[PDB]
Amino acid sequence: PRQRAIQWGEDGRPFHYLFYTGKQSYYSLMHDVYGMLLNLEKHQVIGSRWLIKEELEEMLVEKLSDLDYMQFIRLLEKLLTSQCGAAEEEFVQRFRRSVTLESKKQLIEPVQYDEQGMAFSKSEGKRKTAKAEAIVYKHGSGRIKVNGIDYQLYFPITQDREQLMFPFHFVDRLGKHDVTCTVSGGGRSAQAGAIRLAMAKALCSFVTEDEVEWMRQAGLLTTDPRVRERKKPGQEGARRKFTWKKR
Amino acid sequence: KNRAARVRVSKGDKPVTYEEAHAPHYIAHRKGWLSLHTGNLDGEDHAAERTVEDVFLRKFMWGTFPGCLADQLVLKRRGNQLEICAVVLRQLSPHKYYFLVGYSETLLSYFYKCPVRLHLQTVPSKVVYKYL
Amino acid sequence: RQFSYLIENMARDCGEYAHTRYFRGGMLTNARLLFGPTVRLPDLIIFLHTLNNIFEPHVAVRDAAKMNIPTVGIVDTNCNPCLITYPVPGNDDSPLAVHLYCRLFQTAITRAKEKRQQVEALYRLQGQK
Amino acid sequence: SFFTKLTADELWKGALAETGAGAKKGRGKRTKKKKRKDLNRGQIIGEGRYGFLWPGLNVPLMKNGAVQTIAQRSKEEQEKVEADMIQQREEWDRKKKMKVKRERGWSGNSWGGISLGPPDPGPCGETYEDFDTRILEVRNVFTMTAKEGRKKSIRVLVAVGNGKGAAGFSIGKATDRMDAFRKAKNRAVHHLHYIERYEDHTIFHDISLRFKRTHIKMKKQPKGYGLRCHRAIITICRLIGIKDMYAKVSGSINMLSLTQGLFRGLSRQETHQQLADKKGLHVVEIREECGPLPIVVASPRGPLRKDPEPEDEVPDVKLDWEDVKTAQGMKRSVWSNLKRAAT
Amino acid sequence: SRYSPEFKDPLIDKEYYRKPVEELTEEEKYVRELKKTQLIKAAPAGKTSSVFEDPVISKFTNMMMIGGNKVLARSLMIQTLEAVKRKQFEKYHAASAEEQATIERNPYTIFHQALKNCEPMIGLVPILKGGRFYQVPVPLPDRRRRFLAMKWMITECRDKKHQRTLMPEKLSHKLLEAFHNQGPVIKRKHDLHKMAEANRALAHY
Amino acid sequence: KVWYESPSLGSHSTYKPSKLEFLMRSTSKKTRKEDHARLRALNGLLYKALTDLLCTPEVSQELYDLNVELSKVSLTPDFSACRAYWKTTLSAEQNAHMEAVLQRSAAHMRHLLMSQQTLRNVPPIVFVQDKGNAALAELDQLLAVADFGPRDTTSSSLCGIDHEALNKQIMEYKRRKDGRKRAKPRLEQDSSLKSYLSGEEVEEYECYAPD
RNA sequence: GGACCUGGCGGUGCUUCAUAUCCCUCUAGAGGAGCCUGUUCUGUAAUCGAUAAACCCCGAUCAACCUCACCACCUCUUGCUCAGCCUAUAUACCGCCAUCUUCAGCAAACCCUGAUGAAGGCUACAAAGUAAGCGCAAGUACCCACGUAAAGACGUUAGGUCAAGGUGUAGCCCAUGAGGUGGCAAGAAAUGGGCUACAUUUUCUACCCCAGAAAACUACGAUAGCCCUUAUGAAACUUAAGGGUCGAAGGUGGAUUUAGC
Ligand SMILES: [K+]
Ligand SMILES: [K+]
Ligand SMILES: [K+]
Ligand SMILES: [K+]
Ligand SMILES: [K+]
Ligand SMILES: [K+]
Ligand SMILES: [K+]
Ligand SMILES: [Mg+2]
Ligand SMILES: [Mg+2]
Ligand SMILES: [Mg+2]
Ligand SMILES: [Mg+2]
Ligand SMILES: [Mg+2]
Ligand SMILES: [Mg+2]
Ligand SMILES: [Mg+2]
Ligand SMILES: [Mg+2]
Ligand SMILES: [Mg+2]
Ligand SMILES: [Mg+2]
Ligand SMILES: [Mg+2]
Ligand SMILES: [Mg+2]
Ligand SMILES: [Mg+2]
Ligand SMILES: [Mg+2]
Ligand SMILES: [Mg+2]
Ligand SMILES: [Mg+2]
Ligand SMILES: [Mg+2]
Ligand SMILES: [Mg+2]
Ligand SMILES: [Mg+2]
Ligand SMILES: [Mg+2]
Repeated sequence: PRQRAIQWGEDGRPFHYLFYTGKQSYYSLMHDVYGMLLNLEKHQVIGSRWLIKEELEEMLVEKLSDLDYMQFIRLLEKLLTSQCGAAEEEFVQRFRRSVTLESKKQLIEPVQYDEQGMAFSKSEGKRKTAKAEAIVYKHGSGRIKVNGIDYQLYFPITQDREQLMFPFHFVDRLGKHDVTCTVSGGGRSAQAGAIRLAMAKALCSFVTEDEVEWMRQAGLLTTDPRVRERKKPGQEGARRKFTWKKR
Repeated sequence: KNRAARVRVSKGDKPVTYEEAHAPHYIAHRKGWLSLHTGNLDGEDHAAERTVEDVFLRKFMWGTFPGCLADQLVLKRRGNQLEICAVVLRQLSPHKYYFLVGYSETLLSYFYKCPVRLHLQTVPSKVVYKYL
Repeated sequence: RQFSYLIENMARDCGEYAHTRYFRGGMLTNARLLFGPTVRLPDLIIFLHTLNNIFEPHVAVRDAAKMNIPTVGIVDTNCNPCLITYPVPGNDDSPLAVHLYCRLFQTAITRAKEKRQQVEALYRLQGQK
Repeated sequence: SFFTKLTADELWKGALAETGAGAKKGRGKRTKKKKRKDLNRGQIIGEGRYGFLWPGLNVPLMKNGAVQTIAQRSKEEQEKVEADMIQQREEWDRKKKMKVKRERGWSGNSWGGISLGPPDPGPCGETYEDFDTRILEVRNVFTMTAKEGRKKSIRVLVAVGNGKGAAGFSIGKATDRMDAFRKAKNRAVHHLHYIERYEDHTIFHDISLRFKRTHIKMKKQPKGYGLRCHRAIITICRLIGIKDMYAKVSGSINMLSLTQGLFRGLSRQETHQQLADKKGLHVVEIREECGPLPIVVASPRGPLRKDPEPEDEVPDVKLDWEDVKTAQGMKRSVWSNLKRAAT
Repeated sequence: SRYSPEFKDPLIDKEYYRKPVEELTEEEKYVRELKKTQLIKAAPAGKTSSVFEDPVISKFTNMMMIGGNKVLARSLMIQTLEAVKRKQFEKYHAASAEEQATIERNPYTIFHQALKNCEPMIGLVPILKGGRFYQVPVPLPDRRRRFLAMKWMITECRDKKHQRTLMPEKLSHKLLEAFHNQGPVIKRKHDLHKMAEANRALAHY
Repeated sequence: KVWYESPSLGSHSTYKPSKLEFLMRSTSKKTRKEDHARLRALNGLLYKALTDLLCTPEVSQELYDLNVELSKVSLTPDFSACRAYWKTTLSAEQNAHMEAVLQRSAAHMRHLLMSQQTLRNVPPIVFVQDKGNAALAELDQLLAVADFGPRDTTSSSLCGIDHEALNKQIMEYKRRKDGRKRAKPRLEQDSSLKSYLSGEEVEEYECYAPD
């Protein structure tokens, strides 16, 4: 761990004029910032954040209170609002740390071609314990095959068929693509959910970028993380407790 | 409050070793196992026999090297070889450490009918991880 | 706090030390714990204002006496000079008064340090020959 | 069973019963207490009942340049070894039994008056070997606590002094009686008073003061008079270096009020030089053993006044009826002027 | 929840997305560029963009579901909607050209209007005063009014007074009764309102 | 001073009730004994200020005619909002007029309150309507609109004992038929000194190939 | 006896509160019926422990013999053991835990205040607190940074366990130890928890969701009773499984009450 060096010499005289504050590094910075604000008066966001207290406590190599951190930030913001020059901009940037934002843009699967030259895309989806892999063809008549079976024969429940409709209906492409998908594990609903996600991800290769973002905002490209919760010992279920015995 | 294998906070004067300082929930997270063998793997047999043998070897070595062990034993089994790795102190004369190694290796080899080796690492004093 | 910046600069320029911030409990009476067993404490504490922001005596006045440190202090008409070794009755509020005090102490301190170097240098040159 | 046996640490932790509801609140008292004993202390590796001699473990490995062989002590030779180890065990116990006794204080069961030694050396190579520490009061204070009920702490009052005028006192507080001793004696050495002594044996003048409800009246006395004072005052006076003084304590007899009241009165005594400087006159001491010889004890450093001090025919000073009643032979007490040990 | 607070609920509405940019306000433009940076929850399997989607019927279906048996709950609802439509087609063909104009044959319009005729405007709350319980009238929020209309309809059909009659025939008969401001469920509304009027004096509490 | 406490050491401190002070405050800090007093008394001052504005015609002609009466005025400790309560009128029609004018007046009143430099920093005032049972008139608004439709087991428990169960119990039986002393804590005896006066006696070079 | 401090308590004030949470609100239940199981009481020659929250399908992830520690009878005495004891004491203890904890505090070592009294030590435009360490936190496990696990100090209830084992003190040693044979563990009842029901969102069959029948004294409803068979075992009116016979109470349950975001 980084060690603060001795703060006085052989004669016992501290090196820094703010030694006896106990926070010479923190108060030396406040003194430098306060002095700059004075000189300005005499003269006259998305990609960046303020450093956290644990990062300021390392630049200074000192221990800092929570209010000490706030006071320093309140003083820098008061310095940005002023007509700060180039010298007053390199300084503030020392305490600004770049904030990286992940892009929520959906990744588009590559468009492949089969032996006959028909363009198609392939993706995968997971719902609970069900795992689906769907092949969506660029051109088709609206046929959906699930493990080699007609979707309405594989999914006799009307709600499971509605889930297959949801991705295509949302982008107005019913009757325009052929799909051959395979699904294993889980129940009937989990399999329909896994196929819905698999078809939606593969379908993104044949729609415009704006349409892919509308599907994302419609919940059609997000893997559902809701899975069965474990039972805990000493209780009836994942959450239910045993009856609190009558007293 | 949980008690199992937990050295409790005191006044800051009690030296504990790295092993003693970690409660059971840290096993496989911060601390490893003191014995390694195949008996507890899936589809493996003779876990009961390896367990009793290990309990004995720990008691045997504690009383055969009284006041000399500076930490728990590490027991290693490869094939039929049994390796005992012990961290010991530097108080006993080296002649007595060679006697007890020769004596213990032979006695344990005839007891469990396997080649047994004892590996001693000496430390000037018990290694202290923290003062609880 | 009107003069915190001025006083910190005066200290740095003369080669001395300033404490214009919130004075923490035991900085003087518990210095070895806070700084270390070999910390050297001040030989002289100069108060440009002897009262804190709640109009009570600065804690360092009492703590300086406890540690047998002599204190110089500007004492206005509402201040208590009993424990200040060298009190100076004077206005501590007007910027002109406070600025004057800083010039005098800064100049007195700077002259005394230069005098020490002059004497030492002469004492060495004369010593060799 | 071999596998049901435990280690010595486990057995002593159980047998001693130092952790438990008995030992949490001292709910159990210990006139008879199990004492931990180290059973590996006098044990030699290699030594057993059968008396075998193992070369390299309990006997030398080589004898006469040749390796020794396995041997066994004779039945007679082994009885001696067993007997010798039993005697060594009583000798070890007898050595522990022989512990140097410490002197008692004001009474056999009292802490007051007992020496604690010099304060500990400070962090910066500071030492206080010249200072002695004496206990004045050890109290058990009981604090009622929100969750833990009545808890027991210790408040200790100790005084320190070097016997040459420098002395002080400090209170100590801790859960343990020995931590309170450390805090009190170490803190007191940083709060030392200097006490002026006349001829390095007594006070400069009679001192009568009240601190809260505790009254202390002290009288300057000649050499050989000794310390005829409250036992606590005697203890403090030995630390200051006062050899001859009379003191009478009246009102509340509170050790703390008495201690800090005594230091307040001894620190505000005017010396003869201060009186001479204050009045610019000579201070002349008249001793009956020296007859009419005038002995100048102090002379003013500044100019010497030429106008005599006014001689008020009758001084308007307040007198103590106790002092006057004694000088007139009207003080009758069976307890006054009793023969006592040298103090 | 397995969704971190950062996850926002999905907006399933085709129209909301095809709306041209020019029609958008500066506030609605900000909301749209913001969602492109937000995390979106996966759309639940219940609701889709289908044009036949009705959230009220989906809610009534869930309130009829026993032990997670949505297939059976959904079956009962679609059987009730078919039973309502057939009862109206039979009343329609048996009516005169003048009466035919007033006969509704859409089961969704009947279902919605039947529930709206059962929503209680004001409800009572049991309050304790001097060791004695007295109810107090209070206005009902929109969420609570719609819930009570459903719960009263489902509760009435589950009453044991009905002997061996299947749910699609019980519910279909009750919906058409309430659609005409008649029935037990409408009486429960009327009586709740009536009990509130009696307790107007206690409304100060 | 009075029985009302005024011993505070920082009695000369400048009272600073602003929104910025709340953010720059130690989280551990808790309100002192006389810290509530300033809040209790500052809230009362706001009540005084608002009451005068309502009854003086100069502030506003519409406000004066309304003759609004303030039931309660309590500022918040956060310093972000202020709670003011006015008494409702019987006529719901009249209630709407008062609320409408008060709602628009509040904005101007806030600036009028800023005229008092002592209370220049006044958080936005929340003119809550209460004290007049606003929810009772609201209920009547619904009551008239609402459609009412066409207009027209053991006495043992009362006794307090289960006489039946006990009667069976006895019948079933008939079927088969046919202090210490506590020591004062201060006086508990200790032997630490006796162990002390008895005595406390708990009681280099290195070479390669040594001999 | 006076004054004060702490704690406890107040049919004690004020303000803000609890998120499956104190009340209402939401869903499914318990409280009624039968059965399964625990405890209590009663009974028996016939264990023991838990037993308000924090006991009551609890020690037991388990009692036909064995297990077993119990009762009756008979037998052995340096005894499987360099003996033995499930004898007393959990108010001597280790060990392992419950509880608040669905907490966030505990605190060594110093320093300062109150006259150096018991005590107290915070104000950020800051007024005497600094603090190692422990806990929380962080981290790690599981499918994420979410959630759930795990973790959770000090202290509280002399909380539970001497019958897991070990063990201090006290007691037995031809018996309070050891072995054998047989036997006990029932219900006049009360009560806790659970199971199955009372049915039509149901019952039976096919199927695993586009069906056909049933549907009130031959319906729904026992996993109960009775009889038989089989499995395990040396041993089964006794334990379990299956078949036959039988077709009961029960018609959705007062005060009250449990769990779930
Ligand atoms: K109290
Ligand atoms: K029930
Ligand atoms: K215990
Ligand atoms: K035990
Ligand atoms: K025992
Ligand atoms: K026996
Ligand atoms: K039950
Ligand atoms: Mg469940
Ligand atoms: Mg636990
Ligand atoms: Mg001034
Ligand atoms: Mg004695
Ligand atoms: Mg029942
Ligand atoms: Mg029992
Ligand atoms: Mg019992
Ligand atoms: Mg018990
Ligand atoms: Mg209890
Ligand atoms: Mg048995
Ligand atoms: Mg026995
Ligand atoms: Mg206990
Ligand atoms: Mg996490
Ligand atoms: Mg847990
Ligand atoms: Mg944690
Ligand atoms: Mg107990
Ligand atoms: Mg038997
Ligand atoms: Mg049967
Ligand atoms: Mg058989
Ligand atoms: Mg039948």
